[PDB]
Amino acid sequence: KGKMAIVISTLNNPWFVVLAETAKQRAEQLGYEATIFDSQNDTAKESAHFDAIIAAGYDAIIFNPTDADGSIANVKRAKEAGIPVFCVDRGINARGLAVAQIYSDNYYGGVLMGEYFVKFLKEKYPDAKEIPYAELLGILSAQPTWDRSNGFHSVVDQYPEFKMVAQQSAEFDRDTAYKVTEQILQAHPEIKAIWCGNDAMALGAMKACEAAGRTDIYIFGFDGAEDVINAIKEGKQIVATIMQFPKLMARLAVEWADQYLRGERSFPEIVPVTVELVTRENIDKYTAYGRK
Ligand SMILES: O[C@@H]1[C@H](O)[C@H](O)CO[C@H]1O
Repeated sequence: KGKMAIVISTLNNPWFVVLAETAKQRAEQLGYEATIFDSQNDTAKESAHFDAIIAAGYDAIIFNPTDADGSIANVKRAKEAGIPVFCVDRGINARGLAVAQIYSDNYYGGVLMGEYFVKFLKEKYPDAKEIPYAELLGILSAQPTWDRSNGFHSVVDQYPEFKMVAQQSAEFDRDTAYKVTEQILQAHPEIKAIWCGNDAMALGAMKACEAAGRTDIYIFGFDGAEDVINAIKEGKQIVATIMQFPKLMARLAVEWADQYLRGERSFPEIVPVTVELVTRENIDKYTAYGRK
């Protein structure tokens, strides 16, 4: 057997709880001990985890980086120590240092949502000369933040009726998104929609919109997390999200670490995992964190 370290960006995100626990469970099912290390969105805490993990002689690391550039020195240190690293959900801007990186096709998720954003909103406001909107960005040091925003804009920018009047990071965080949205609503009451880089931000934005009596603002998220599935299902003002498949990601990452540890050496360096569009029209095909 042996032991696997599961190092996660933060556990203050329902989606990362699922990702981390699927990995831990899969490691255990394959006969490893496994420990989850919560970095709390802090690259310094992540580095302390990597020190401790190296000292404890862990056999493999399942890694979700706080910073696509800054987390590289942690990976390098594990590698020097002979500990293979498998990235899950976020990648690093390197190569060779991770055996494999498995994460979603986040650009394509952005494109899927940009399309539905345009479609849903032109349908609600066919004659409007401007449809003003706001974007909540994820954590700026996370690859998915930009992949999703870039992909979204690749579509929505082609439709100049849509005017992005505010753009700000809410750190992939619900309470942060609440405060940020509360400030955005004061400064730009004309917005008719909010596109958010993850579901936690969608939920914070919704709470803020509801508090101001602004239940007319259509909110668009990303992840397929429990309370966003629920919101969409209950007919609330979050009308869509992009389903990711953390259970698949986590499972592959652990299985490959096991396979690596008995000599398997051909894994691809980058594996994109597909995503799907969730709407009011198809919500019944989905549950929290996956299909059914
Ligand atoms: O893919 C994940 C999820 O969107 C999470 O909610 C924030 O971190 C991203 O890397």
